[PDB]
Amino acid sequence: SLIIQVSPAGSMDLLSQLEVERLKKTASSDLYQLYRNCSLAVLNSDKYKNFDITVMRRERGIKLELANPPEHAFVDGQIIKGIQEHLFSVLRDIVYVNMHLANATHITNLVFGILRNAGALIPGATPNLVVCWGGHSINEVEYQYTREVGHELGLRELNICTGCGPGAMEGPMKGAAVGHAKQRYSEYRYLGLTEPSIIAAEPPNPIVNELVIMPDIEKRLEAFVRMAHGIIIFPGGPGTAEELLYILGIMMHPENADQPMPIVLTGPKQSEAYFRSLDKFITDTLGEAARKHYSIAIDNPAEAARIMSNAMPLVRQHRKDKEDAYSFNWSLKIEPEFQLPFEPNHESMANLDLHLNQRPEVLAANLRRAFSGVVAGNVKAEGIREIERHGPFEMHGDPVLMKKMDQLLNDFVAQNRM
Amino acid sequence: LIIQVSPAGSMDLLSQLEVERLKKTSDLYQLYRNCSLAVLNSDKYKNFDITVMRRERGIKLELANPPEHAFVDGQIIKGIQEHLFSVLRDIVYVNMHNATHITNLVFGILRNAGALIPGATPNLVVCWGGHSINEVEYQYTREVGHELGLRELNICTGCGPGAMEGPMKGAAVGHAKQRYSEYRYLGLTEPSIIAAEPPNPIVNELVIMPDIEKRLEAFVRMAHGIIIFPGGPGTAEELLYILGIMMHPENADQPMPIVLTGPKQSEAYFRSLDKFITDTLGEAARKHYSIAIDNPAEAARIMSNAMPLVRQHRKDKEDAYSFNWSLKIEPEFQLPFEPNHESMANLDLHLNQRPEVLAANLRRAFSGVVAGNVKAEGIREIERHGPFEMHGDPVLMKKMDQLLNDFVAQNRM
Amino acid sequence: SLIIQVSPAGSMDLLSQLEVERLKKTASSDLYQLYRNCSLAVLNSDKYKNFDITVMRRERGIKLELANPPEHAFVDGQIIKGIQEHLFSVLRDIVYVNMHLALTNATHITNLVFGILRNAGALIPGATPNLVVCWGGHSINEVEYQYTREVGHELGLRELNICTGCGPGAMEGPMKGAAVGHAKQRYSEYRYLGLTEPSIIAAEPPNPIVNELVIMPDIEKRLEAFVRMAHGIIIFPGGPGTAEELLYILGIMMHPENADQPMPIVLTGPKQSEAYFRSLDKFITDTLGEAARKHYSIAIDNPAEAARIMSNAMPLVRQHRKDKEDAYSFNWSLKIEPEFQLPFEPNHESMANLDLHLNQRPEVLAANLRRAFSGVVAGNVKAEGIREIERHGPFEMHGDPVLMKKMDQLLNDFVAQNRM
Amino acid sequence: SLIIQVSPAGSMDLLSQLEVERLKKTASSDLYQLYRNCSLAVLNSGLDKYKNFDITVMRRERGIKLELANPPEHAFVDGQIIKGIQEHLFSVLRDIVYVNMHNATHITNLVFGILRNAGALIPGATPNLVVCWGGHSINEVEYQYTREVGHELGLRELNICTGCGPGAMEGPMKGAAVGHAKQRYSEYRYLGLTEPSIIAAEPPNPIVNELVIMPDIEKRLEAFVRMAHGIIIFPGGPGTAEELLYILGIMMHPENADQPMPIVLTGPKQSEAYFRSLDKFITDTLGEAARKHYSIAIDNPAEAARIMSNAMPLVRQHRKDKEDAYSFNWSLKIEPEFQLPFEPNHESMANLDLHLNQRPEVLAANLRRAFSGVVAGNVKAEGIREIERHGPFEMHGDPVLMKKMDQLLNDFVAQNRM
Repeated sequence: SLIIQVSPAGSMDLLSQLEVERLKKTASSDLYQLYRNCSLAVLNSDKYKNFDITVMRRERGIKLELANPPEHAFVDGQIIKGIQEHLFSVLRDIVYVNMHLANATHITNLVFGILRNAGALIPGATPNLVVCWGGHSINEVEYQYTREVGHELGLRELNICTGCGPGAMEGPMKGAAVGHAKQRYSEYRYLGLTEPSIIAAEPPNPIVNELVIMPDIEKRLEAFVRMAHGIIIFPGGPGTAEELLYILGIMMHPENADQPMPIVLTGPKQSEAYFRSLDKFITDTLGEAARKHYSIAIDNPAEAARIMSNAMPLVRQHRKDKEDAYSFNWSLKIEPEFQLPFEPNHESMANLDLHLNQRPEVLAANLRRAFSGVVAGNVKAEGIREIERHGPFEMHGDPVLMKKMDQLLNDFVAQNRM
Repeated sequence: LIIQVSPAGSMDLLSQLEVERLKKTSDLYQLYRNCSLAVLNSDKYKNFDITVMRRERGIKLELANPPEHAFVDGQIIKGIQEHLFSVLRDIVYVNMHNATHITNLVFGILRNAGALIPGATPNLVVCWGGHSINEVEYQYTREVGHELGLRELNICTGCGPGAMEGPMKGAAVGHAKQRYSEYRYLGLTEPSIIAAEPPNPIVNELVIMPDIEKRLEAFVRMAHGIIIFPGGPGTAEELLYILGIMMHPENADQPMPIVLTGPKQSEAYFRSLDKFITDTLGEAARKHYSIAIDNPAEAARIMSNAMPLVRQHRKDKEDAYSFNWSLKIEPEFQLPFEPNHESMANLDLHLNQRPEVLAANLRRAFSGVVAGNVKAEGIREIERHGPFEMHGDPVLMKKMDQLLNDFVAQNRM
Repeated sequence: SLIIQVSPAGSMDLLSQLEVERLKKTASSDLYQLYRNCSLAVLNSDKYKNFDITVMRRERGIKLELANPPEHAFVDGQIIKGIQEHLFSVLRDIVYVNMHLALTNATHITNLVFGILRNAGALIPGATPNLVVCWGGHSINEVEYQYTREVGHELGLRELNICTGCGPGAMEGPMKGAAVGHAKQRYSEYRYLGLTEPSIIAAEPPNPIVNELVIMPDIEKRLEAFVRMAHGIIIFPGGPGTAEELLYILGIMMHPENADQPMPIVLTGPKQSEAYFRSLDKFITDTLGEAARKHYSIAIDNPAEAARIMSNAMPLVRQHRKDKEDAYSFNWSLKIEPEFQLPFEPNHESMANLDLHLNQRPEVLAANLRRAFSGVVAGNVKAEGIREIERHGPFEMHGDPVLMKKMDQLLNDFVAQNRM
Repeated sequence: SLIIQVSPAGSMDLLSQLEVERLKKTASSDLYQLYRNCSLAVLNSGLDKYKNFDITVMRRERGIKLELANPPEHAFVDGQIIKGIQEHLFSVLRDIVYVNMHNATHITNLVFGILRNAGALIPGATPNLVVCWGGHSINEVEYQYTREVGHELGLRELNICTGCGPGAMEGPMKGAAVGHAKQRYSEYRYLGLTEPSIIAAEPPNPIVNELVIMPDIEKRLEAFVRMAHGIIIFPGGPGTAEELLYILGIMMHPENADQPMPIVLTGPKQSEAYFRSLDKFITDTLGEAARKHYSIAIDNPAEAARIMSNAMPLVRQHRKDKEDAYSFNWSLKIEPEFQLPFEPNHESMANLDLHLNQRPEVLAANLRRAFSGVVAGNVKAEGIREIERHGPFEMHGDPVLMKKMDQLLNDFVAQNRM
């Protein structure tokens, strides 16, 4: 085989044998297969079953031996540096997560420790991080619009925190690269968060300069909202629904009523119908109270970014008022309903409680779980495989809710978002 | 509107003597004002003025009614700020200062501006191409830029829209994937073109040369490779310049790659140019460039694989990596053309000429086409007595004429 | 009301509330007390009954609030910046050891050592070997001080880094000498690593010139940290604390599995320390035997030689670590047997129970001598150990008669030459 | 013959052939000899001795390389030129070349341009530069005192600007290396100014990190006093006396009355006599009106440094009040008598107006000249040849002044300062 050796890139710390011993290609540990599949997914921005990776503890730290790596990670026979660093980010995070399996508090403290360990939480930094959410499968006008928003974020020296993969997860950073270079903002941060079961489907771009691999969707979602100083939401499908519900259920909590921090739904003029309908689904379900937590801004990349930028002062002053950190919103209340890992199967979906009856937060947590199940069914290994052994996932409850959930899901199919 | 602008370690101190030259007093102030205005506009702004202030930490600039599009939520974009200081810097250097003299002036200007990096290895790619180009050409330029960025190559080009713009936008993306934080985007302009082709703020090294010929020389002395995209008379000028120079029998060993490249749609444009080039300069010319269509990677890869050759050849002439002293450029490439009806009419355009002399006159021919179109003084004189008229042997005149018509036909004008 | 807030610049990481509350700021809290004390000692480089320190979680990270810190930590009303950094290193290391009750015990210890050091940023993965460990007496005459200053200068001119204990005397001259040699050589990435431990840091506080302080949990963990980071070791004249160090490394380096470890050891001093090194060397060979001799040399009256031996070995240390597939910054392949790791708690049972007889592999006699000297130190300068002297009488040692003779002479020399 | 090549790092620009050819080894272009002497003095830090030394400037692929034919080897470390020495060699080249490519106003603008070209005037910088003056020839007690002052300067994050050479010219940078490292002040600045006719007698220490070659003693004096933020003066001989009279003569000008740069004479306890005597020289000659421009701090390194430090915000406020630069005191008034270069011979020395009856400032200007000639005849090439051709320089004037000057100069000899 072709052995490509990769030397340590952007500052990985030294590791002990103990830390790397579960990644040896042996028994399974199942840890090796998980480490392998993440690393292949990163080299990849049945197809590659003869790919392998070996971790070697050497004089300047770990060197990676790649056996039969994807040939498009290469530029003129070299591995793009961005992709190098990503391979080391995957090693760092699988390792930390592994030394730290040993409750709400546990989870939030874990999410903190992972992000601090990845260098994602910068001590003296002042608020400027915008989470951007949006669909992986979007047409050209939609894509160009996310590029322009990211350009307008760059011009204002804002940083981007986003998921990984194509579509809306990739437009903003490319726009930002140009907006940033116009402002000479060389300290830009492009954070892509992923988790092992979605990374193959939605692989990170090399332009991402801070890849962090969370252990599951729930913890990644927690990461996103604890770090966000502002959120921009583009049109998307089920995964983007999930995210919106996640944040609205949290922001409707009575204890979060003072959390400044804007949410801006934005998209180009053609996504007007998309937005009237999503906005209606929201207010037809969680209800009217929810409208106050986001705004809609169509056809104006600059107004989007400007709303993030102008909020940074309020965010910052709010964290001083709680005596909270800038980088991690510890005082945000996130109830266990939003943390509980959801494993989607026919029983767990069918056990979802979907009633207009409930307090809007608890209703939002259930729907979050609902959307997450549609995603898992669509893109994840185990989720797809349950939709093969048993056909589609089934859900029920309130007839009023089921009608509209159903409607939104059909719009997503109709609009090619699935 | 009144805004002040302070430098960010991008501006040396100046004495009162240097500055006094620049009070709203007048040759110098005017040129410095119009250069600075242009930079903020990347006619309609006659109330604009700028005041150079010497202050406790050096220069502050005070801006009277500066163009609103220079601003993002009411601050001036940092790159434009840097360009205002590059302008000051270069105006002062030049107007505070024999083929030999000219090249030594070009050197001094680039050195003074930081654009010649003593310890650096060759990776600067000169990029030439049209200012007015279609979506598909533009997109191609951006992909080439992306491919140059992925290979840690630096860009040096003119200013303004079109092909002067897309390659840096692409590189920003390719350099970022590559963590090439040290990238260099050199934009060379000159004061009577700057307003028409204003520097984008993404340019992080703007240099104002005295004139077109001095920019041309700057381009070719700093290039370690050249990539030429489809363009108009401006591009046709640059191409005649380099090939003119490259054909000099004492330049045979110079290994700078020259690549004409474009999208698949520009195949006919290119065949038309290869023709119109070997016809005028004769077949021996083709040995000095190549053509790569529909492949942004190959064009950036040829640049990349010649860097070790350029590096070795410079080491063989005990010559600098940053400045090609050893390249031989004859005085007919250097002489600053002020194109007018008279100078234009007067040009030796004759197949009868050995290529290099011919090149240099083509160079001037195309230069006055450009100046006839965009410069103030040109736009005045070709409106005061009509077409700058051209005279030479008639096979040339008609086939030089096809190409000029193609430019128009392709909206390159 | 003298109350001063200290900010970090960089190199304080964020902490969680869990982390900060585990400090237990209370009054009966032994941990906090140990934290308060290490932090007092850093500002002092009992008389300060009312010194207090508070750790605040703030928007930009940790800020510290000092109530009644000592006055000499101040230059015109401001705490010297090296000192401020010192306080955050203290907090970093107390907290990291506290969150780690994290194999085969020997492995747990070395991995703990590696963990503390790595967490402290003291193990730079990319760095080429250039770290020289310097050991030497805390109480030395000006001729010796001046000699260690001049070695430090020669180490600086050759762009080597220094790793050393904390406090006065030979723990201090070399860094001052290196500041000069490094400035001359434009080596701005110089590293002055000062290692200490809670129970000695008050007696031997860190000089603000140390740019990486690390607080290890005990004396044995620091000894290990020194030998695993060392690329080279220089040993100046010293007392029982320096003899401990010497016997520790020689014990280790005589192990056949360590035969190929190329880190040089140079005992060096001014011309007038010749009788000193005559007797030290004879004592090494008398106890550990003549095999000990191949592991060190002695360079008298020549600072440039001692540095040049360090400097010229660095490419050998380099080649050797790659031959062992080991790291540059941390020597995992070096073998250190448990008797060099096991923490010693000096009292009369423990001192009397030492095995000081000739009939044992020298590595093992080394290991026992290491604790003997350790006990002399503790009794001399540590709180708990100064009390056994107080409330019991002086430490009692027994063993092979010829060995006790030379060991008593050595200690009497130390006392005589005012090294203790 | 031993050839050593020198590579620059950064901190040397490219030069043209027009620029280099000026320094080819020629029969005797003064320019080669002077570049050569200057380069040889820098290698000698630490005369027909190195008659077979030569240096060749080469234009090479990364800029200039120097080829040393038979340098002094006595200061090499393990066969290599200490990096600070290599930088000095390129500082000499830079400065010989700049002056060789180049009326009160003209003199000042020249000083500015040489300093500007040398990197020695940093736009952004807040006032923090302390000129230290002091004897090249001093005992261990005095030397140790200068080092502790340098230490107390570094503790306060102040920079040092000084003459080159041994004694009080090196001690302070040595204390400052320790003080700065304690304070983590990595951006420290140690400016050593010098000029071609005295550089061999006072060679730059490699610890200097900004060597500047001024063209003559007067332009160095001007550079000193336009750059300074404060001035410390230690005991010294006729070169330190020259400096003291220079700055006093300047600071008594009516127009310089608001110029707030402090001047502090300081020394160890043993220099008390020296100072009583120096202070009465000053007051007997320039008058009581002189005492107001300095003070005297004996036996207290911290207090001298603290006076400089405490004065930085005052210097800052004054430059803004006079609308002047922070790095270069354009508004300070220096009369032509302080600028005009003085070539010491017997005529020019005899011509000195040392009359009792004269403006104090002008007396100080002629006393400045006087000591400059005493220095020139002790250490300068053309100065001694004048001594060799002719015997000692004869001065005359008001006889009371003459016995005092005579007393001070005899004291210098007595005290080992000549």
